[PDB]
Amino acid sequence: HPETLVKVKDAEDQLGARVGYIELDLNSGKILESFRSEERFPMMSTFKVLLCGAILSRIDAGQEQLGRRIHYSQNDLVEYSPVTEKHLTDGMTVRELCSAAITMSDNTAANLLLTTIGGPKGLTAFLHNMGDHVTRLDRWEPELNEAIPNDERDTTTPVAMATTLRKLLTGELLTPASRQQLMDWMEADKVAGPLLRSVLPAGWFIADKSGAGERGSRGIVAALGPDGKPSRIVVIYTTGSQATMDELNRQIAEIGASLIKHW
Repeated sequence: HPETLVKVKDAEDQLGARVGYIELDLNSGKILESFRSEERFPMMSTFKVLLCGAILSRIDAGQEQLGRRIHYSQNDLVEYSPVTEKHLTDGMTVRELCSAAITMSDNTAANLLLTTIGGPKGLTAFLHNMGDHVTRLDRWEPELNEAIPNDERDTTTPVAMATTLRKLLTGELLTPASRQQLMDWMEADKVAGPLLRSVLPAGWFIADKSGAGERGSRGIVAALGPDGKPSRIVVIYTTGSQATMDELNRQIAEIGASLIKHW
């Protein structure tokens, strides 16, 4: 609805920073609304959804198993590894690592998963193969959150992310089992409290992943809908703002509140 686009521009202007928005029909793939949906933005932690999509894809093809255990050391640990720092001795399974990466945004977990598919370039290669020639990852956690102006590295567009995400949750991309798992992981997101979740009415379904980064970078990808079923995908990114984290959260939550209000 046009009134949501008004609030999107409001967030842009107030934030003093590019905001990127798209809303996509989960059923048809039809673009419902958009604003800067073809401009590149830092993917932030939102890339971890795509990462685990690639991983579930290797499982489907019998080149990986959900239950495979991986061991690592202290030296692999990077900033913000709430789950992985608690398993240096026992290791974690690929399932536990995707759960850590998606539901807890665990950084070292994301890196361990990435090593399995051949690094950032391997996730980029995977994405190419599934028909996304726009989204790219180039660096590892935490460096991929840097958001250097004009730097295309580690970016996607709202349209690319939305359509790739829609392809992973409802397409020929993954087996139904793998789709449901990715969805279930996103539904179990624990670290997007302040965003879309803050304004979501009781009874509504949400499966999401948020990110933050340097230079005021902030974003969220979500499958959401009323009556306990997702019917839409929403992608929001912003980069460049010098507003507070609270203000960034708030602007995104207000965009959510408009999209809910004008559903």
